[PDB]
Amino acid sequence: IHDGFTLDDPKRPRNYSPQQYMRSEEEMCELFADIPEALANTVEIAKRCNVTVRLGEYFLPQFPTGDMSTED
Amino acid sequence: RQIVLDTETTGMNQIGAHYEGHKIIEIGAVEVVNRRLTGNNFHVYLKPDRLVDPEAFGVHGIADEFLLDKPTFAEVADEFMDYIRGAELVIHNAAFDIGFMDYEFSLLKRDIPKTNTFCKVTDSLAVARKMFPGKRNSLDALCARYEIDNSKRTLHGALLDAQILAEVYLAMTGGQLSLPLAMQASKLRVVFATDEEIAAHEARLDLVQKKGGSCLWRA
Amino acid sequence: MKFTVEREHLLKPLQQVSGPLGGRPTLPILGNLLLQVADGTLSLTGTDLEMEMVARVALVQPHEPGATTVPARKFFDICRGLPEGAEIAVQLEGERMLVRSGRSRFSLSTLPAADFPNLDDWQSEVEFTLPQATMKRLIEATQFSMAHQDVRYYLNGMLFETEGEELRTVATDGHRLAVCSMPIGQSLPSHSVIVPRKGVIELMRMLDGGDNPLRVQIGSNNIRAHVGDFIFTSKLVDGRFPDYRRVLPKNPDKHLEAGCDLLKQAFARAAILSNEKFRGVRLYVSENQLKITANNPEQEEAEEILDVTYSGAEMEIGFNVSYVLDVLNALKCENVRMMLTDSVSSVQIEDAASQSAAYVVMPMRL
Amino acid sequence: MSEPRFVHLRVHSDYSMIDGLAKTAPLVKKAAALGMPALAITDFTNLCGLVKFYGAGHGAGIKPIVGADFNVQ
Repeated sequence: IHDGFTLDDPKRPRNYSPQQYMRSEEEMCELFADIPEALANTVEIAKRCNVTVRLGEYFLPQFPTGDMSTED
Repeated sequence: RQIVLDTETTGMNQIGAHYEGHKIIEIGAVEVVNRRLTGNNFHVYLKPDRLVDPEAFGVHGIADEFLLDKPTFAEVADEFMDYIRGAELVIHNAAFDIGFMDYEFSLLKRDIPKTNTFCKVTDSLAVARKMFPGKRNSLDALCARYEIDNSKRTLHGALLDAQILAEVYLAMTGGQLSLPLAMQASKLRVVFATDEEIAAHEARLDLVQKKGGSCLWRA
Repeated sequence: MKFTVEREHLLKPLQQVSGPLGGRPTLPILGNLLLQVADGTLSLTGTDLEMEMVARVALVQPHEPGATTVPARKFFDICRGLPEGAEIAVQLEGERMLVRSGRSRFSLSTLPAADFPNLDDWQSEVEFTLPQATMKRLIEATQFSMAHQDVRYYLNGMLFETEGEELRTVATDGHRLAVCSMPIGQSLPSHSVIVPRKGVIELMRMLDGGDNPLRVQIGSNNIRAHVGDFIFTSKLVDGRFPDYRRVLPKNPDKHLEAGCDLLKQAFARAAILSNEKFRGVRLYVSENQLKITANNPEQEEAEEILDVTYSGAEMEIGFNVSYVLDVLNALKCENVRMMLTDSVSSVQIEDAASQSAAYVVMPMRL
Repeated sequence: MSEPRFVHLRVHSDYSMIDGLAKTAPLVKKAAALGMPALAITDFTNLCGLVKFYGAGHGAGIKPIVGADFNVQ
C-alpha cells in the first residue's frame, strides 16, 4: 500500500519472512543454540545503553532589549 | 470427450438438504467434443412433482402447467445416463447439481450409486476460483470477461447457460501449456559492561522503578 | 595523440562497433568510443556496460600514442559519409579532437579516456575455434525462439553447451523451443553459459560467414570471441538453465512429412483469420491428408486440405500459428518431418534429412 | 539470577512508515507479557514515537534504549 503495488503484481518486492514476529526468550534461545554468546551479548549491550533525553523543560530565546531587563 | 450440463430447478431448500422436497423441471445439456459444439444437445423438460419456485420463475419464466405433459426423470433415466456416461462432467458448484442428480437417481429405486463413482465430477466454478482467487467467477462475470453475447441468444433457461458455460470453459482451458521445468564453541567476544555503563544502567533503572513502581530486570 | 588511417580500413570496423550503441546511454560517454593508440594499432571499444566490442585498424602512416573519447554515432556517420579513398587525419589539439580530410576541417569535444568505465580482467577456462559457417547456421537456426521480456530473465538468452564434439544451442519462451547442434571438430569440456539476447543479436551481425576462423574463450563470468582482429566480450547471466532434455518428446511414434514451402504458405494464409490473443489454428490429421483450419468469432474462416505423407491415427491439435510460422521460416529446407504424440503434448519437428536441429512447440488448447 | 537472557534489539513500529506493523503500546505490552525487562525500538531513520516509547517504558517497568535504522552510502 505504501510502495504503490497491487497484490498480484509480480514486481512486488518480497523482502520479508514469516519468522519476523515477536519470538519469546526461549524461542530465540533455541534458534541460536549454536551461538550462545549471541544471546548473552544482548543482555550485555542492553546494560551499556542508558539514555536520558530532555523531558519537561522549556527554552525561550531572548530579544534585543538594550541594557534593559526583558521584564522591563 | 467433454460433456456440458446446466440444470434449471424448482428453486432450492436453503436449510438442510438442498434437494429435500424438490425435483428437476428442465434438463439442458450440450455435448462438446474437441472444443467444438456438435449440436447433439440433450434438452428435455420434466415433471415438476411440486410447485415451480417464485425465484426460478423470475429467472427465465417457467410455469408448472407447461411441465405437466412433459415426461419424468424415469422416462429419460437410461437416455441421459448413456449420454453422459464415460465422459467429463463440467458443472457450476458440483455439490448442488450432483446432489440433485443423485437424489433423482435414488428416487428411481434402481440402487443407483453416486455419479462420482462412475464419472469424473468436475466443477468449473472451482477452476475459475483457482484462476481468479477471491474474484466473482459467475457466468455473467466470466461472460463479460471473455467478450461474450448473452443477450441476443434465443435459448432461454438451461441451454442458454450451458452454451455460455461452454464458451467460458473453452476460454479457461485455453490457450497454451507451460514447459515442465520449475523447479565447535570457539571463542567470539563477550563485552562486559564497564563500571561507567553499569552506573548509568543502575541510574536509568532507578528512574523507571521510582516513577513506574516496577522492575522486571528485577521482577 | 595523433594517427592517420585510410577510410576503408576504418569503415567495416566502425560499422560493426556502432551496433551495440542504442539503448538510451544515460551515462553520455556510452555514446562515444574508447581510442587507444599504441604500436600501429588504434583500438576501438563499443559497449553497453555489460559487453564490449573491440576493433583494430593497422596504422601505415605516422602515429603517436594517446587516448580520448569521441562521439560515436556522429563520428561514424561522418566517416561512412566521406568518399572512398578520402584521407582522414587525426591529431589531438589539447581539449579538442581535430578530424581533417584534405581541405575540410571538423572539431570534436573531448572527454578524457580515463573516465571510460573498465570491466575486470578474467581468464579463459575452456577454449575453441570454429568455422564462421558453423556459427552462422547455429544462430540463424534458433534466434526466433528468444524470449522477449520474461520475468525468468535467464531465458532471455541462449544456452551454449559443449561436450565431446557436440555443441547444442537452445533458446525459448517458456512456450516453444528451438534447438540446433553443430560439430566443432575438437573435444571440448562441458560448460554452460547464457548470453543476453541483445548480445546474441550483435554477435549475429558481426558474422559474414567468411574465411577468418572464429576463436572463442569463455571465463568464469564473461565470454570473449575473436574473429581475426575483432573481439567481442560479454557477461553471462549466471545459471540454473532448466533441463531441456526433460521437455523433449519421449519417442514420438507417428511421423508426418510434407513439402516445407507448400506447408508454410498454407499456414501463413490460415493465420490471417485466427484469434488476436491466442493465434489459434485447428489441425486435423487423417489417412494421408492434412486439413488446416482457422476461426474467429465473426465466423471468418480459412481452410486448407493438403496431401501429407503420414502414417498413424486420426487426431486434431491447435497451436500458436505465429510460432510455427517462425520455425517454417527458419527451416530453409526441402523437407520437414513432423513427429507427434497427441493433441495435448508438445511436438518435435525436424528437417527430414538432418537430426542436427530439433524444434519443439507446445500445443494450444483451442 | 536476574533471569531473562534475551531482549529484541532490532524492531520497527508503524512509525518507520516504510515498514513495521503494530502500534507502540501494544508492542510494549507484548514484551511485558513475554516477561522481558527491556525492549529496543529502532524505527527507520526517526524517533517520532519516542514520547510514546518513554510513556510505555515507564508504564511497563521497561528501560528505554534509543536507536534508529538507516540506509547508508
